[PDB]
Amino acid sequence: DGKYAQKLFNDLFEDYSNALRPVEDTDKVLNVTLQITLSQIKDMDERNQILTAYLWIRQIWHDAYLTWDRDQYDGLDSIRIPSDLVWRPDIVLYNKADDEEPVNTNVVLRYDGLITWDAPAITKSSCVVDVTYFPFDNQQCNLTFGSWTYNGNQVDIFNALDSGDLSDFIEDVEWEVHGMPAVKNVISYGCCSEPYPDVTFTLLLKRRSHHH
Ligand SMILES: *[C@@H]1O[C@H](CO)[C@@H](O)[C@H](O)[C@H]1NC(C)=O
Ligand SMILES: *[C@@H]1O[C@H](CO)[C@@H](O)[C@H](O)[C@H]1NC(C)=O
Repeated sequence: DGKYAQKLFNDLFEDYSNALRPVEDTDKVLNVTLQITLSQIKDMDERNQILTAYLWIRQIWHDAYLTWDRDQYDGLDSIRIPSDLVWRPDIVLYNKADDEEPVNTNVVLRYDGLITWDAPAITKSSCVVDVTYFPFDNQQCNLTFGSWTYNGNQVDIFNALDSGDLSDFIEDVEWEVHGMPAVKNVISYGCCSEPYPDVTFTLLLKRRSHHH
């Protein structure tokens, strides 16, 4: 009984471009919320001052062109669609230190155009040491995310949460996570430029104690 999911798919995509920002009117902004879930601290390189982190990135937004009437599809109200088929906001890690592989994913598309996209990621980024605050062996590792393609009048980005999600991550032997607070920064240039937003997570690491 996937008959309806196929009908929907064929219907949604008869005339649909994954290159067109999916708003009904071009001067409307499209908002995206971002949540970062830390999965593991793969490597803290103190020689290069580079953090390698494994994350889950969750992006949520509305697509104006991918809606449908549940009644016309035997109640079907959600479908999983390869992510390459839909327009995406092109949110990437701005402060990559890296070179810098792909891994394919699906989005969940709800009948009201709401797209939820969970995708794994590996980030390499530079960190700054601090030995001012206890235990005097710490790292401040910023991760800054933003659209590579769109300015803030086109795509505006927001934190879903006050901080990165640290509920479940593999945990590193040398470094403890002290926090990962999130902020949003919007920069505009000179008197009159378009805005350029990002969200930044500051992962605060402190050297693990092995004493007591
Ligand atoms: C985008 O985000 C803000 C929510 O804080 C809201 O004011 C605005 O209405 C939203 N616009 C659209 C088109 O969703
Ligand atoms: C890290 O990001 C936060 C929030 O944007 C910022 O306040 C802080 O200056 C950044 N740290 C460095 C070393 O750039």
